[PDB]
Amino acid sequence: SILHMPLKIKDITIKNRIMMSPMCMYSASTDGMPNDWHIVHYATRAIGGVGLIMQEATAVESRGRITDHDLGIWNDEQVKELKKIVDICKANGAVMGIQLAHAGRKCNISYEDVVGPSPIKAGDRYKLPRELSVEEIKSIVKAFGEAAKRANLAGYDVVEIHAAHGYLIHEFLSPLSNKRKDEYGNSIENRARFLIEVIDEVRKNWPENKPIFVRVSADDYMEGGINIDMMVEYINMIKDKVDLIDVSSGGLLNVDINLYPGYQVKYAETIKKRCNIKTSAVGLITTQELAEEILSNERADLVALGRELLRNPYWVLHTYTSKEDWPKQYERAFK
Amino acid sequence: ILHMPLKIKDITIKNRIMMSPMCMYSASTDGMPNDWHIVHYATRAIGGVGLIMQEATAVESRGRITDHDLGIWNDEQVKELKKIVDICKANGAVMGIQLAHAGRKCNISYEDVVGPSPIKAGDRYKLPRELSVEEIKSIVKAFGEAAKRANLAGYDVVEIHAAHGYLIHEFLSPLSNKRKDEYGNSIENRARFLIEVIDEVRKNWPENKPIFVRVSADDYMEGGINIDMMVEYINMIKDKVDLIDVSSGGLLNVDINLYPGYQVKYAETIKKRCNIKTSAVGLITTQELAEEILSNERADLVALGRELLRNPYWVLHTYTSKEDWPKQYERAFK
Amino acid sequence: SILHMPLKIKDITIKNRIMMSPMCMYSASTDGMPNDWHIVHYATRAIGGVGLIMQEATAVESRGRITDHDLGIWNDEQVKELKKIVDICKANGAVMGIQLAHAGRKCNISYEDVVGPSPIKAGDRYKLPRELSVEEIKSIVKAFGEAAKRANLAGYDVVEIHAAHGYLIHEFLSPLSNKRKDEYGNSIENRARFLIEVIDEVRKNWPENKPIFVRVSADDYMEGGINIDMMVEYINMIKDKVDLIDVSSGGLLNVDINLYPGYQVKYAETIKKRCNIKTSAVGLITTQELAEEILSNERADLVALGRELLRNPYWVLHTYTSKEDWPKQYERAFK
Amino acid sequence: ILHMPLKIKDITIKNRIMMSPMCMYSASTDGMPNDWHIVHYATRAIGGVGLIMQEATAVESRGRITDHDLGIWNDEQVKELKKIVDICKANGAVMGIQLAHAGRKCNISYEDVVGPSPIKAGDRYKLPRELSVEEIKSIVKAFGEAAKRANLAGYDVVEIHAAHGYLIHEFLSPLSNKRKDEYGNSIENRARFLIEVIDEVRKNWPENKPIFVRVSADDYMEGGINIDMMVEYINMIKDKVDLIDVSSGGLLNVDINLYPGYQVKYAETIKKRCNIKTSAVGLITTQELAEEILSNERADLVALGRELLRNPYWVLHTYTSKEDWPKQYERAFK
Ligand SMILES: Cc1cc2nc3c(=O)[nH]c(=O)nc-3n(C[C@H](O)[C@H](O)[C@H](O)COP(=O)(O)O)c2cc1C
Ligand SMILES: Cc1cc2nc3c(=O)[nH]c(=O)nc-3n(C[C@H](O)[C@H](O)[C@H](O)COP(=O)(O)O)c2cc1C
Ligand SMILES: Cc1cc2nc3c(=O)[nH]c(=O)nc-3n(C[C@H](O)[C@H](O)[C@H](O)COP(=O)(O)O)c2cc1C
Ligand SMILES: Cc1cc2nc3c(=O)[nH]c(=O)nc-3n(C[C@H](O)[C@H](O)[C@H](O)COP(=O)(O)O)c2cc1C
Repeated sequence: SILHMPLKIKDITIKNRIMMSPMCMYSASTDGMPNDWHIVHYATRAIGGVGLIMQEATAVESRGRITDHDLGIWNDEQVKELKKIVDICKANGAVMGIQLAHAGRKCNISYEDVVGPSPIKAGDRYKLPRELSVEEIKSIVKAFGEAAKRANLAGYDVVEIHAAHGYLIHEFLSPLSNKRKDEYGNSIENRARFLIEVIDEVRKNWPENKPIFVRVSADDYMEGGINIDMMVEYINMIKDKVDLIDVSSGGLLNVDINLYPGYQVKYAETIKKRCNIKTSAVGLITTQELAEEILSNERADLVALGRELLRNPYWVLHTYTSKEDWPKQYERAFK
Repeated sequence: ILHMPLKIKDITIKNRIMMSPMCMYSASTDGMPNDWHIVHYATRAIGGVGLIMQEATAVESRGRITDHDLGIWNDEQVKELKKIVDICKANGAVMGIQLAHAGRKCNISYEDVVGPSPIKAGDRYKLPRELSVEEIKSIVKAFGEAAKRANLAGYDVVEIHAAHGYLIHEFLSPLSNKRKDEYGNSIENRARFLIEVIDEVRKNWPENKPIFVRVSADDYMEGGINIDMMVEYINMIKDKVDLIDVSSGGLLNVDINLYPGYQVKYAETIKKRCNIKTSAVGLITTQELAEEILSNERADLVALGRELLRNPYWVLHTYTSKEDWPKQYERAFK
Repeated sequence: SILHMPLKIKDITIKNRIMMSPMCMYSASTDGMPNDWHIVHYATRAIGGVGLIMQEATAVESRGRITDHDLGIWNDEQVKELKKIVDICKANGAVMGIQLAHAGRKCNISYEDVVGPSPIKAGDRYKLPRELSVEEIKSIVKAFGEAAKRANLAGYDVVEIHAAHGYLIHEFLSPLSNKRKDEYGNSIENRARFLIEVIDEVRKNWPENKPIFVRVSADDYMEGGINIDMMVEYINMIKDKVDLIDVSSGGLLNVDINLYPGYQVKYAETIKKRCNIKTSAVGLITTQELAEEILSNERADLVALGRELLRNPYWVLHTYTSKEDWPKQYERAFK
Repeated sequence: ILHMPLKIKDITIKNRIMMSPMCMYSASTDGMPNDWHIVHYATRAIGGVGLIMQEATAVESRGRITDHDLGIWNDEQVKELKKIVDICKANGAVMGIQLAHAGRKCNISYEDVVGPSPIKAGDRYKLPRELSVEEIKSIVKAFGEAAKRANLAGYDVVEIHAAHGYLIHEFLSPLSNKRKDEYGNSIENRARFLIEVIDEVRKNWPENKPIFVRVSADDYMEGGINIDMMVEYINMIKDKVDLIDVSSGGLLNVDINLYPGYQVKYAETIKKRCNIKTSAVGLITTQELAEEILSNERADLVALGRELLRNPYWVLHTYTSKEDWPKQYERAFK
């Protein structure tokens, strides 16, 4: 299958075109530490043949968590435990990525110091974020840098910056959530400033021969918000510094979105073609047939699976046509 | 979108699935259908297909591919073809007919094999006799007569077969059309035969019933049809027809990279650049891919060929309530 | 597959071990005539590779219909129409069977002459049946004989006598519905008398070289009714005169039955072994896997599929391992 | 019945699916498990398996099949095996261990290979030393010590591997047991080793935890074990053990007709003739067949081997509500 073709990014070779999409498991301690549940969860998909396993949103600071059972990477105790996930996944043949995250105004922890670019709620049930000063923005940029340094020490192959799903970076990017009148707002180049700064600081702390991905929401589905043309502008500002755009949509504010298989694929194809950068497609993809169409029609370079890999962790194994492709221990099960 | 109706002129198709035309090579040498064809098509109507497109049906006996093809070249064929129409409509499908002429790909040894230019389609083929302008006009008349017969048989939709290397395709492609008269040697002249066929069909087909055209959007060869050229042709005809059934290949032997949805980009390009309805076909087998194609607006209909041969009740399996099933089979709903 | 092995019964060779279980389509005229709907319905499963197609319950008298949209074979005019179904199925490679039926007290037609062995309703919604006289029983016996003569003229390969599902013959067989004190009731030999007479009359009118099947209900699931021991006794009385027992259960009176895949298979195996007769198994079998287990473990000689063949008419084709096994017209579709 | 609990002594299995024991050939030469085993078994616990039976675990180093097998012949292996037990129980499964001794089928060329009679398992195998009565006593002791260790590790169920051509099966079969002492000749004598092992395991295994025994109910060879012989053996042990895990073959190479449920008739026969619980195994892959076996009362448990290797969440796929899934995966219910 075309799904089985390796993809080389910098010095990292992904053995096939399937990525496990980052999915929060809400299973960490309030200290943000992974446990044996995480280790088995990720190892299972590495055994299952996934080319690139993207770890769930991992907070760069405690107020950057979505919930108080999220993983974090703000200290060295977390690194020692995250290293266990990395080691077992790579031992079992996967490339290991980490999604560095900051929930911003969508932090749902009742007692946290919730922050954002502008004092506007994400929805009725959320807290009003306090407006970051330029000095505080600098400190969060530094936090993404330190997190990337820690991720390198844990042994991750790939780092992904979470700039999507209505979280902190997305809030700076959208005119609907960013009403600032300083150097971080108004003009498109100013709205991009925080993302650009984060990518720059991550590069200072991440080996030049390892890939950097960025996950984006390519559409807010609202007048005045991000749309595909606006996202193309942003990607053109950063594409010389990053390796692949992980293409998603939505999340800034509640909107009724038409859901169907491949509902985000046109965004992935548009970014790939107009920006000439690698992309990954994600969103209600469950069949080998659709994954093959996406890759063969050059709509994306990687196909990411989320919920399908929750219920069907050996999905990739099922696609193999020879028993020699299976884990040696399971080759008697090839059918 | 899969279960959403599509109205085209006065005809409403109840869902977006079309049974792609597929030759069954089961007729007599007289081109008459039999019980085999009746059951074959009825089965997919029972299976819930929205639009059943009958296999290539020859407008002249020399326009057959084989001597077991269906024909509509004479009035005697109408009463037999009517049996197919009646049973499919009774069982809930819209019925279409693909009007066809095999041209230089006619594989009947004893027939009068014709084409635009005296060039073989391949080694095993007969050299075609080069058509005169008078003979071209006779073939155009034959398409018109076929459309009149189709209307009398009760078909809802007529598709002109302009693809797969057969007669009309042969006029369209520079690789097979070396004519230097009004039917060759410029893009407008190469489209002339198709345009004249469409015009004559329109004179013999009710204005409130749709006309589809199936095209090959790529010859996969330097010098031949490519997507840009097909866009030019579709722009010439789009005010006179209702939907472009998008396919590819057939003119000359070529290697083509095959994968699910390998002709879908052609269907999307035509739909967008020409602002016309299109149908997509080729190695689509899953509800998932069909839904993505329709919902990302890459086509207006999804055609299934081989999947409906092996899995005739494919549409029924997509329904979420027993009330959508044939009443007789209600107790089998999952 | 073992499913693919032929079975010869008398002069008739069934090409595989799959039977389409008889299923009423309630699509006939009030005159009991089939139409194009029946012809397509049965031909589809012949095209689908079914070895033996058993036509739905076909009434031997108009008062023996379940509904007034049932097929009939009570007059010579029905023959030439039924012959259309026979001819198309055989042309497409199937052996064609007909189930000769008489609804007895379960006749649901309000205006019909509803008859039974004893004046006891099948349930609250049914008509009180008229108690048959010995002379009337003789006429119904004659009707089955005339039906078998008609079936032979239509060209059916196999006749099945419907002695199950709470209908007329079953009513004579069960002590719960047969309270007669004449030669047709009040001992096991007397309760079998009607079935035996029907079989003898059918044989008088059915060529010796064509099989006779009998469908039975092997359990009433009620104290005092038929159970497997009683059915073994009945089959022992008829085994020298019939070729295969099509094994079912229930139908006499409303009862809660525990339903699951193969819930009637034990009865088919028990009759097969205890009576040394061929049997067919039916009931909630949908997978090639279960069908193969049944045949390979010698629990039955034929596997009957009902509802599965309604939803999945080409089930048998899907089991084939080669394109040349498929109808020639569909060979390009082999996957 | 599939989702119905089964209580055996004080142990409640939440459903009727057992992961059949399957060697992974991934341990150290010291018989130690590693993170590979922990993930392997944990995955099927997450997958909803009721009873996970750990692969053949050797009660002596010379009782391994290969030098990458798990061992339980020393106290140091206990702490490591406990990691498997703990994670499987935490994730909702009952944990079993198959206690094993390969006998003449030990495939370690340098090991002290032993059997009841000096006869090779095949040309590639080492000639086994014929066990003395005193050495037999010591192996019985080794099974007892293994069970004590298993209890310490926290296993819920112990299974004695008396099948597949290994040590106990070798005593059981006239084809492999040519002894003329108290452990050979008569049926009672051939059963003596198995009976002594069971007694010793019970001395070392809490009275409120169950003991299973896996058997080969047929050698498929004249003069070997057949179902009638196995029924007599089971009748000898049924008052001491809780369930018979029914398999076949393994003593010598033989051709066996393979199909779904090919060992199910052995399971049913033992269950009916001996009035003991049984488990069925062998080419069962569908929910449909598993349900038929359980509901027709042919066995009490259904064991899946190769199906759980390729499809570890098989049980989850049988659930009808999202609440039956691990909380973390609820959004993936379909
Ligand atoms: C339980 C769950 C947790 C998720 N957590 C994350 C996350 O940590 N980061 C992220 O970028 N997206 C997250 N998402 C979104 C998925 O990565 C994915 O983009 C989305 O579910 C669409 O793909 P799918 O249809 O294959 O599941 C999550 C989705 C689910 C269902
Ligand atoms: C047996 C067979 C007969 C065909 N006959 C026709 C035909 O009469 N007219 C036509 O336009 N295409 C014909 N084709 C092409 C199909 O309509 C269809 O476009 C092609 O098979 C790709 O779709 P699929 O992958 O769903 O089968 C035929 C294909 C097959 C396999
Ligand atoms: C619509 C329908 C009609 C039926 N008609 C008959 C019938 O005419 N004669 C008969 O013996 N059983 C009849 N039955 C029962 C089936 O033949 C079959 O025995 C039963 O449905 C169990 O098999 P299945 O689970 O494969 O459907 C009918 C069942 C259905 C669902
Ligand atoms: C890789 C592999 C390892 C096995 N190891 C064992 C074992 O340790 N103990 C045992 O009793 N059977 C063993 N067997 C047999 C299985 O437990 C099971 O009985 C057999 O594979 C048939 O069931 P299945 O068709 O569900 O796999 C093994 C089978 C395989 C394929």
